[PDB]
Amino acid sequence: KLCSLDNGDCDQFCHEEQNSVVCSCARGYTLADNGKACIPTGPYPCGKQTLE
Amino acid sequence: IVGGQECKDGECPWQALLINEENEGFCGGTILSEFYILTAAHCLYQAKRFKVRVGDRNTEQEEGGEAVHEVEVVIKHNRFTKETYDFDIAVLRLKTPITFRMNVAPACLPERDWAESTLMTQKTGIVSGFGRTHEKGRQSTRLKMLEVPYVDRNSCKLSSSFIITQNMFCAGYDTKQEDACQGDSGGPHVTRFKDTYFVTGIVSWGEGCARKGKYGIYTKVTAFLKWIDRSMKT
Ligand SMILES: O=C1c2c(c(C(F)(F)F)nn2-c2cccc(-c3n[nH]c(=O)[nH]3)c2)CCN1c1ccc(-c2ccccc2CN2CC[C@@H](O)C2)cc1
Repeated sequence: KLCSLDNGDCDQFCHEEQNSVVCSCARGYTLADNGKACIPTGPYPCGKQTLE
Repeated sequence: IVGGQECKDGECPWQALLINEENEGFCGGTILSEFYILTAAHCLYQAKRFKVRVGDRNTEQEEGGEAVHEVEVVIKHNRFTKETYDFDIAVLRLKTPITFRMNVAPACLPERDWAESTLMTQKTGIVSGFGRTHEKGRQSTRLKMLEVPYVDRNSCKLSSSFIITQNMFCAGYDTKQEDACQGDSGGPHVTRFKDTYFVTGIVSWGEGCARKGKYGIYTKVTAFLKWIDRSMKT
């Protein structure tokens, strides 16, 4: 199932390489140590509402 | 936008408004980065000289959060034509960088394969703008948004009196009379995934507004990601 199973548990982009899940992020985000979450590099990262 | 709800504080920070010499908005755009705005090519015929306003939700007054930017470069797709409305896309480079703040932030550009497999297969996206709130009427002074279902490509083509190209997609309702309208053109269609909003469409055209059996037609952003990337460097 990989990418087709809940987006491979990725926060954002999911790719399948060698029958395994590889996660990645939009510009302005860095891939977390767990290889799944995407962490903003500054305030106002793309795609986030400004509600607080 | 016909129907829908107001964009409340911070809800639609990637909305841009193209304004003419009279300082009135005539089309939308989507903020892509501090220097770049995404919009529709057909909007470029709507004003000789125009600027871009960001951070506005109410055109009636200044709040202090609004900012106006001059356009340095207009990059219109060379294949756009009003004969087909195909390739309805343009990128604007601004003379000065946008300051991000409450109500001003970029939307994310997705990757092509993932966007098509994961974003465009979701139930709904969100369209927003200052366009007319009834098919006959003036532009809205308030920024509005509307959740719109993605529409099956087959049902899309059968509903349209005009050719839907591979650069276009449909969203909206069959019976419920809410949809985008004139003036929303060029603005954002975004799709939420895990609380992050990716730009998936550009409001392009429609047969009337919120008509039963008709839908909003959007330029498919995934069809132009390489063209967008090239424009954001040139
Ligand atoms: O785009 C509009 C339009 C109009 C009005 C208003 F009704 F306000 F006038 N609003 N509006 C608009 C704008 C933005 C969003 C929505 C919207 N979103 N969702 C929803 O429901 N509506 C509605 C008027 C008609 N039009 C239009 C423009 C272009 C083509 C088109 C399509 C293919 C090839 C070629 C052409 C162009 N050619 C030239 C002659 C024509 O015959 C064919 C068809 C219709």
